[PDB]
Amino acid sequence: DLRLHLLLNTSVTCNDGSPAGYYLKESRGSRRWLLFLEGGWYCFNRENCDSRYDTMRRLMSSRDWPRTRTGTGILSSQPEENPYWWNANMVFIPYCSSDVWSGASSKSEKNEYAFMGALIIQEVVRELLGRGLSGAKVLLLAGSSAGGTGVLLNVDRVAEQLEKLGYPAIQVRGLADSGWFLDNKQYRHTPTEAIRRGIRYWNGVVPERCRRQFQEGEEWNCFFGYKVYPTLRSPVFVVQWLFDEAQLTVDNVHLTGQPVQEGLRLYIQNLGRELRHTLKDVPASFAPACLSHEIIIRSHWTDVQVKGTSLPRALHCWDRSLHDKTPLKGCPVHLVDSCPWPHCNPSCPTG
Ligand SMILES: Cc1cc(C(=O)O)c(C)n1-c1cccc(Cl)c1
Ligand SMILES: *[C@@H]1O[C@H](CO)[C@@H](O)[C@H](O)[C@H]1NC(C)=O
Repeated sequence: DLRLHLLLNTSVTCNDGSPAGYYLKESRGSRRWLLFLEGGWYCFNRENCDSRYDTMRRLMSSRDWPRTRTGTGILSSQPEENPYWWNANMVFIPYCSSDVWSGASSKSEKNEYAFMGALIIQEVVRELLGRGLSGAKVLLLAGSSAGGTGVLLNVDRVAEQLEKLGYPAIQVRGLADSGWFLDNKQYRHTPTEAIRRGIRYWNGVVPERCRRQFQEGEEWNCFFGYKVYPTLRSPVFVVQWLFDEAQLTVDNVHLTGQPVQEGLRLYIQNLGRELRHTLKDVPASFAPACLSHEIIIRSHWTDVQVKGTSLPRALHCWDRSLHDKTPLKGCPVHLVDSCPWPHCNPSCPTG
């Protein structure tokens, strides 16, 4: 139900130089716009990107993209599947830059690949302004996994872009799903170095205030939610499993079958405690104590609850809290599990 539009500025490209693009379903009776950033890891050097080009080419090229995609979860237009924003204008931005949405580098005689994630977002926004975004009241920049980190890296730049273009009435907000990572110690050794190298390979850019804090050579710090979030001006709602599977993968943890012994038990409990600590001062957040790779464009995203409140409800409460900072009776926005082990929340996805 979302239709593909390749960017009219064909100099804003996927990794292989094919045009980037977006899928759009308009809702003419709505001034809400949801722009969703797809995830899918990243690649950080020629050989690693060449491998990704062989077997994950849709994440590097638009050449094989389908003409349409079905909106699911928060991108669904059915109220039963999407109690939160079913009537919004829906935009799905495919991830084809492999740069955690940070890149600003074109293909050239010096560069086999283009890493243009940050420019893709800017160009999608600019082209949508002529398709009705100019009349928006709220632009929610959402994303999952690498797209969630992409929200943190780009939401304030979208806000600044709209201000400079002359649209100060559009309220830009962020929804970062599964992109809030910890630069922690691995459970067993042999990841943040890949981000350091990636930023150089991609000509990656980070938000200005965060860049000014960490300074030259240390921009990798701004890929970590707990470091970049306090520098952001736009309202950002953070969704994060306490035991995210991608976090565990980079930590070299593989929970498969046999009894967990003391060292790994302590490691996992400490990970959840650390994650919960980083969210203590994040007033809009939803952080269930689950081991999951599941994301908010999944059809059953309504099922999980923290303290009896679902994510669509929490997001609705967030909308109410941003009406023109007293908390709302029965409508919470800060929902972080306190129980210390995966699936101690009974509503965790079963897989
Ligand atoms: C930046 C990023 C994106 C993704 C992803 O799963 O999409 C991951 C695991 N990271 C990450 C990269 C290095 C270290 C850490 Cl903790 C996290
Ligand atoms: C196309 O995008 C590039 C990179 O963002 C920009 O430099 C250029 O001005 C754009 N061209 C047009 C015609 O807008």
